[PDB]
Amino acid sequence: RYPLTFGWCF
Amino acid sequence: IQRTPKIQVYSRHPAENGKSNFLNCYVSGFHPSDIEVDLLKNGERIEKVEHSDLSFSKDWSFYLLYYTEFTPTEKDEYACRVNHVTLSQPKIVKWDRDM
Amino acid sequence: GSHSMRYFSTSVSRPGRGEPRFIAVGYVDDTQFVRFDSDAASQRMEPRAPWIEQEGPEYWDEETGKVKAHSQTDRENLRIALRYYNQSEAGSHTLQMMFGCDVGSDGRFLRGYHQYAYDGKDYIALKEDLRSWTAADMAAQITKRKWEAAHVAEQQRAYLEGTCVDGLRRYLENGKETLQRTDPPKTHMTHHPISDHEATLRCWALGFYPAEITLTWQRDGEDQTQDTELVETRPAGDGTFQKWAAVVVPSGEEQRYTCHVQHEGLPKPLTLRW
Repeated sequence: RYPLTFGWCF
Repeated sequence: IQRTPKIQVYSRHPAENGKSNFLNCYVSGFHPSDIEVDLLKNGERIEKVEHSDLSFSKDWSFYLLYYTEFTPTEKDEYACRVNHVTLSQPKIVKWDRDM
Repeated sequence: GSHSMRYFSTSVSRPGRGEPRFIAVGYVDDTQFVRFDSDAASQRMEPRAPWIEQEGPEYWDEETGKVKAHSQTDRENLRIALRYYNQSEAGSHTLQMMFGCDVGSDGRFLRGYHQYAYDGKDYIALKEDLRSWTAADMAAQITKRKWEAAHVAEQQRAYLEGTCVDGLRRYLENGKETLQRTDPPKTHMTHHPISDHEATLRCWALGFYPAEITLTWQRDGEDQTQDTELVETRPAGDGTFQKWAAVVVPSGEEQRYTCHVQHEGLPKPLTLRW
């Protein structure tokens, strides 16, 4: 299951 | 930094003239990911060549496999041609039936 | 034995030439099972193994939504990294992401990962405790403060210990026949004179799965790296892997040398001697 990446902003 | 590809050209199975097989060119250990890889039969580029989806290893270096079905013969010579920023000219590596 | 699930994504900027290219792939152990490519027509997460094609439409839609969203987040992230490193809009840059979990034979969580690389170098990574970050440089330090503030670690921790492991367990059961198989290496030696004075011996391992293998040369019982050559482990293309190790050897001295092969499919290591 591909990760939830919304909060991965640099 | 840039990392030059490690290039291998080999058959899926130990080669026997007249028995169909696959010809592989595996390139690994490279960076950046932009790369061109052609397979050649007697110096001419093979039209239909598949490759895998771009992936990478623990150290972040990329790898790809290019391949095509083929039937080796005593007469024919095969090579992979790899074109990358790190290489001044494309590296041409002859298929050696035992590496 | 233990198993792993991994997603690998690569985002590559193309100045002038429009939007970055984004490619993601997923693996269980050494078996690829999905791919996404921003350049292709479908614009969908696609199956790359037989045992995944059975997942329902909800799965394909959810996975597609998740992977497209990530492509956009990393397109922006490339833009941000330019600013942090004071780099020009002229050149091409790369952002790579790895994510996943390991589980044991019992199916229990062992380890989780979440890490980024910029231009082929460590940028930020989740530490093994899944509670804190390693930032490789001052730029990454700015991201690490943000992610600390926004509680990214606790979110990813919960996911790696839950969703990831539950997912891995489901895939291992659906692909039991493929994935819980071990294929031992088929081994042989080759021999080629290079001159009047020397010969190459080449030790082969073929048709093995998983990819992890060790090949070592000894002379008269002693490990040898002088005059040896070891290629990267390589895909056969049919689901199995290949590797060879060679040594250059004085003519007529072949018998002193032995190749030793370790792989999990083998109850005891193999020795080969010409």
